[PDB]
Amino acid sequence: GNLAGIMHRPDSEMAYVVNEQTVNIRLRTAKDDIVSVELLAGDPYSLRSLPTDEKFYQVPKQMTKIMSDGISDFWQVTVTEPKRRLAYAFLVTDMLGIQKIYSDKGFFKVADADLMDMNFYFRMPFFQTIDQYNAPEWVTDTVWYQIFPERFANGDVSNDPVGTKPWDSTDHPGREDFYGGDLQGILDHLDHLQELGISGIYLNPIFQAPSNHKYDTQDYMTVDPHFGDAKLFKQLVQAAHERGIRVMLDAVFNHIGDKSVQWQDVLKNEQASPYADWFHIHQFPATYTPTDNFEFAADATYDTFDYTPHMPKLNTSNPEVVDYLLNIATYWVKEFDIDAWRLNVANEIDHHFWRKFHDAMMALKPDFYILGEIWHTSQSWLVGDEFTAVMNYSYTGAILQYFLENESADALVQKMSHQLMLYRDATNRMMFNTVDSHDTPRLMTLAHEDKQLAKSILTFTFMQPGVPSIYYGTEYGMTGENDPDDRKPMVWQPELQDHDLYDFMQKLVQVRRQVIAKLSDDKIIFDVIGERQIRLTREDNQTRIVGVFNNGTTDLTVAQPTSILLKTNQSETQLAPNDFMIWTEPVR
Amino acid sequence: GNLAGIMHRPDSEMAYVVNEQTVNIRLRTAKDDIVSVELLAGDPYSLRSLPTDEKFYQVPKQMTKIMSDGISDFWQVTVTEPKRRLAYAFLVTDMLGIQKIYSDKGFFKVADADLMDMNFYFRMPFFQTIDQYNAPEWVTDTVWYQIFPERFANGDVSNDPVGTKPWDSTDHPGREDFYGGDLQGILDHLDHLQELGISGIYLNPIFQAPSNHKYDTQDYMTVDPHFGDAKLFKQLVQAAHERGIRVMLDAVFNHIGDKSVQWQDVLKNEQASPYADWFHIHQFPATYTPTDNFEFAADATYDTFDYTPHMPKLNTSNPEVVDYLLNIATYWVKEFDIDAWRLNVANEIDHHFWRKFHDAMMALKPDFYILGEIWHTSQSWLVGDEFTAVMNYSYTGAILQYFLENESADALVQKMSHQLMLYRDATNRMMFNTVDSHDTPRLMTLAHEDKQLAKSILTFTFMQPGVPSIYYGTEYGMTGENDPDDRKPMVWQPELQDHDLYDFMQKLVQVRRQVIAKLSDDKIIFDVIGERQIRLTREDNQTRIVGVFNNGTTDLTVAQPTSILLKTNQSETQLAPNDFMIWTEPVR
Ligand SMILES: OC[C@H]1O[C@H](O[C@H]2[C@H](O)[C@@H](O)[C@@H](O)O[C@@H]2CO)[C@H](O)[C@@H](O)[C@@H]1O
Ligand SMILES: OC[C@H]1O[C@H](O[C@H]2[C@H](O)[C@@H](O)[C@@H](O)O[C@@H]2CO)[C@H](O)[C@@H](O)[C@@H]1O
Ligand SMILES: [Ca+2]
Ligand SMILES: [Ca+2]
Repeated sequence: GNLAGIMHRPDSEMAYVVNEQTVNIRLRTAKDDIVSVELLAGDPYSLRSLPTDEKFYQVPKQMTKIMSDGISDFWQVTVTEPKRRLAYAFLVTDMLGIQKIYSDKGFFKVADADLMDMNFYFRMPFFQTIDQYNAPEWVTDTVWYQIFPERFANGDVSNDPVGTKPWDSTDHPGREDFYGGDLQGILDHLDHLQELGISGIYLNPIFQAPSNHKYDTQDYMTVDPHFGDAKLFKQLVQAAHERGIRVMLDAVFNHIGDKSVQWQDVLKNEQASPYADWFHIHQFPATYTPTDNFEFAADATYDTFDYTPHMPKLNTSNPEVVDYLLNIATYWVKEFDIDAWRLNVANEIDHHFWRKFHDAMMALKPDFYILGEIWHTSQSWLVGDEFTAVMNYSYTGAILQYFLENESADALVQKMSHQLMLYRDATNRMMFNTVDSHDTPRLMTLAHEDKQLAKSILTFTFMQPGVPSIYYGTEYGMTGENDPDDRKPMVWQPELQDHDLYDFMQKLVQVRRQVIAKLSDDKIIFDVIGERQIRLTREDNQTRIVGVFNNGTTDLTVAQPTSILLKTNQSETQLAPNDFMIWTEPVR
Repeated sequence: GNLAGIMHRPDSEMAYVVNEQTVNIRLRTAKDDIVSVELLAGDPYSLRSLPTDEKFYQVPKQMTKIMSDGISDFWQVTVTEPKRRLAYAFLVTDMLGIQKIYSDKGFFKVADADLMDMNFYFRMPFFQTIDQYNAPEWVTDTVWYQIFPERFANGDVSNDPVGTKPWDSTDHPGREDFYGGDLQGILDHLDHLQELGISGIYLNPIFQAPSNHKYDTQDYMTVDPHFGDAKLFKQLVQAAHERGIRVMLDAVFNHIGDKSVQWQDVLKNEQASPYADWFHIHQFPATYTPTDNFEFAADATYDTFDYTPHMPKLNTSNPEVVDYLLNIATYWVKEFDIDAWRLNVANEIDHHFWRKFHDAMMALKPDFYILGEIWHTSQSWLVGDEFTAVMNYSYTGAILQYFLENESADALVQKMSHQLMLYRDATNRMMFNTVDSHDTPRLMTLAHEDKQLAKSILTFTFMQPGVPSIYYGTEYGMTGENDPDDRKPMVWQPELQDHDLYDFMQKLVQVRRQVIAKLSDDKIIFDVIGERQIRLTREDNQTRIVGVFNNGTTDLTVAQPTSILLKTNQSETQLAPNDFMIWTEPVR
């Protein structure tokens, strides 16, 4: 009995409200150390207040071992209680047959447990739906497409910045290059987006900013003049909505650009500036020593994003900053009807501000989607009062490491199970899955131009619980290393486009939207069936979707499925190295 | 290497902000499984952005094993970072000499760790003081006195309820008895309170309510007429403040009494009532089947506290209820200058309301003290955005179980260490310690009238990090079983008072306020020196307070201290069973 490996944290992802009378409860144990876990649960007041001789601890509820991360096992159970008050404890039995009760009071023999004392148990005191996590349903049926607007399509040469280069997808872009992409180009290629089958557009920042990336905001209340104007953006949003495509914008609230009005005021008036307290200035005047790298300063007298002097950090604890940012976030939603906000460097802004932001957005749109850009563990931002989800960088990163390196299938399945057990079930369905972006090398480059490997990575990711996204140009096999090489002008020429990959992407998106998205309360199972061989199963009460991935150096034979949805090998039974097959079957 | 017993939860009690540039970080391991833990910590951006060859992971920080609960060991370290951004990982070495790195990515050999990737580490993204827990300093120097107003002192026979019984401390009170205690009696005995040395008064509810306990509120905006009026309560608060005594009131917001205006409106107008949505009514009309027990109904059509039909539960998610309760809480503080709120059944009210309540109170008084009445684990209410502390029922309950039963000293020390490791350090100093109350048997009754045992329990509790409280009459040795027997009229007669215990209580309070309260950032150590023998040490840089408690069946000899503060045996070296000795010594 590895008692040190057993843990339950109440009022957490291990004990949360699903609906008015229902809760989900989890227990962590040491891997393969516990053979069974039962839950003793009921109304805490029923023990001594009800005249009945029956007590809730006399009818245990069996828990199911749902996941394992190589170190711990994870058990779960769902409990319904009409009184909406729950006290609970765990009955754990290990390999040697040693059984103990685990409660808020610790570990006991069942004979020594004070089961009649309501304060012996862990507690969910009252099922508070106002405190619970809620997931917007529409996100479940979405496949996103990420657009870096400067490089997607130039629909208007008239607004091009000075020195705009000729549109060349084969170019290796420089850090300060401009190609002239704008909102009119996105409006022009909405038909390509709809033919691909995507139902959501994620835009990198489009607010006035001097750079090609626009993360150094100059004015949050105005669309960049090179990109277009307010009327054109409203037209774009309405056309997207007409095509059944939702819109998500990028909010850069952790820092502002140095060319912004507030910062220039700070540079002119120093401490006498009204915006001095909008920033984190250690010493006046706000200064820094320039270096050869434009994005690096070693001795700035003010806090900044990374070590770049051009992005002074905003003081989100200042009430004036709070009001300003909330007004911006409310303005874009209320005036242009956007569907989601993507929060840049969301982890470096305080929870207090995010709580206010969540309240404002939900007061505007109850089904709003708040996505946080965080690379590490975000349990504190996904309780239900702040973000809906975060970018699932660790999940897709583990997937990429498995497919590109020679790691065992067990390692990948353990990493994915750890990730899933970090959060609530619905939160897991809201996580944002992308294999590359404007900050990482392109998938085709990562796969060393191995198309089959890229198809396998994309299919494996699209089968995951989170919502998938396609970085612009992935559907045509665009290559590139890290930024700025991952921001090449979009390949609009047919001679340079991979049409086979585009056809495959259309089929993959169709499988995601017509099959995996229509599963009802599906369960996910990871099975390691051999060295670098994985069987993924998503299963609801009526239908089951199975995908087998052969990433070994040998052929793999499977029983012939009756209805194959997607496969790369011509055979219906044999899988060569890097092949995969997806099929569907009724539950029996 | 028991890897399953090792856990760090970021942005928790295991990783929190102490001040603008300082954080505390904890690690849990399996007991006696890990021989050492180092912390690798630094600015996450410094790894690849600074041109230096020096990296923060090359200079580890040693962690100290601070606590152990019999199952796990708890290590802690304090880290200062001028950039106010922290990435960190743990270097753990077990009994066999196996060393591994533990990060947000899992467990690795140091050779296989991607130490140059900032996303490999756990993260405190930016030190947010607006999100941090703050403890009001004055609480550290307080010793509370809890008054059940109906039974403390009758200062006015004119306001006595009908059928008020003659004041008799030897009576066994009935559930619906009245003795006539009021606010004028508290005003009359403030001198007794000041002579005892207490600096805080905790009052049970004084708002208009029909019962002797007043937890079935009729009107929150008015002092009960039997108790007094607004002018008398203002006089009481100002006299207490004049004597250096703070005032804490009892807020019963989870439920309202059935004689209240809102409930009577619901009983008259049913669903047409404007207050229908202020409650949790499952079926109209709101009804129940009466039983022989006035406080029990098996089939009420509305949610209530416990199973009593007279306390319908308030719907704290309704904005009108939120506004009403916030107005009440603001009114008593702003108009009468009370110093603290004690929140009745605080766990059954949602976090959203408590966040609003905290914000309102702190906007009124930055040093306000919010105490939650919760019997189980309250990690979710003590993050710093809701309560300051909770009633420390589990801690004092473990102490009582040790002193009254024959449990080993190891068990008590493990329970106390588990409790301390559940929360932040400052939170531990804010917890409210009382050995009995109006809901539990009196200490003298629990000790079977063994005065020495009661003195030992009280001294041991007063040496703990939390703030101590004295239930009225404890200083005179009042007896009684559970409520209503624990609510006997206060013993004002000298022939029935234990003067020896009163003298001892004065000395104990003086030791707490003049010595233990003046320790600066003191450290607490539990040492088991023998079967049922405990050495408690509180130690700052300059002074150290030691207390030895002999709870065995044999004599214990100690070296003669130079400055004894408190002892029960006449010898300065020998401790007989149930004896204890407290002394002080300089740190060397
Ligand atoms: O000038 C620094 C940096 O700014 C942008 O980087 C973004 C990044 O793209 C976002 O995903 C997030 O991590 O915040 C960063 C700062 O806002 C540019 O994209 C990048 O090229 C540039 O170096
Ligand atoms: O009528 C039920 C009950 O009401 C009060 O109990 C309080 C208790 O004293 C508080 O500490 C807290 O737990 O909430 C309870 C309900 O407000 C009376 O004190 C008790 O005698 C009575 O039975
Ligand atoms: Ca253009
Ligand atoms: Ca009276």
